Amino acid sequence: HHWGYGKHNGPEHWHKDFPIAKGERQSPVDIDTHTAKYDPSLKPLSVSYDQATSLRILNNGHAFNVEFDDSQDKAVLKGGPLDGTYRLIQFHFHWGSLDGQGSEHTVDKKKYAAELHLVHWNTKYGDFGKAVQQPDGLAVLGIFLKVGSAKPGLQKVVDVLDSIKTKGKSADFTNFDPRGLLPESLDYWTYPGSLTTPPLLECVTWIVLKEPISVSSEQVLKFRKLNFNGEGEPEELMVDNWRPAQPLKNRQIKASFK
Ligand SMILES: COc1ccc(C[C@@]2(O)NC(=S)NC2=O)c(OC)c1
Ligand code: NA
Ligand code: NA
Ligand SMILES: [Zn+2]
Repeated sequence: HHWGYGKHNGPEHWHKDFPIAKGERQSPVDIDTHTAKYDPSLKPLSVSYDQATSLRILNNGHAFNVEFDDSQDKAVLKGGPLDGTYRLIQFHFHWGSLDGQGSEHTVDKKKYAAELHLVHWNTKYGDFGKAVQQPDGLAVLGIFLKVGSAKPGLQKVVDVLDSIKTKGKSADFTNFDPRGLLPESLDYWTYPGSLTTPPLLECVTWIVLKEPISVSSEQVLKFRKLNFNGEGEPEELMVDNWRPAQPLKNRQIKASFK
């Protein structure tokens, strides 16, 4: 598989190798704020990241992943729409070539400059590979980024990017606190969906925060200096690594807030 984001291998082509691309619960989606309904059944959301143990940062040719130690319940997501306990495994971003695009989810068709995905897996399935085979295997916390003031807690990430410019490069990335990437409010929208890249598995409960975080133009500029290519290959800047909104089909988006 040679999928990517270009004219020749991008989202419009993915269905040929991954027919689920045209499935019934694909992500991302547009969040129509007028039609999303408040749900009183949602329990309070619990983001418990005090004991998170970051390990490494990896350019995988599609994004960069900050990976965590998930060999025990160190950083977990619970509550909201979720039954049981979901362990943080990694986070990554999707972003644009320009400040007016880059997010995967949209809000009333508005695109943000970037979107953060904090990936968690349901511990009842024992390991991540088993969890992605289940309809309730993953919970992804999605956070929008807008350009304005710098986000202090993002700067350690920005500053290591020079060391992982190209596909396959990694760097030690210990002692990073993901709490510094969250907005003040945990108000959210939730719906059942999918991974947003191949293999496009329909295994995700999406929890998308309403409040964006602000990052500086200089911060997002540094994301845009990354490369899709490997070392020694022609330079292809890592920009516009987002999938557009997909059909909602037979789903409702629930709001946690009145
Ligand atoms: C086989 O397991 C995979 C494969 C790819 C992704 C990445 C991604 O498709 N999904 C989200 S979230 N954004 C993405 O880019 C993944 O994420 C948990 C899990
Ligand atoms: Na809730
Ligand atoms: Na399903
Ligand atoms: Zn993602």
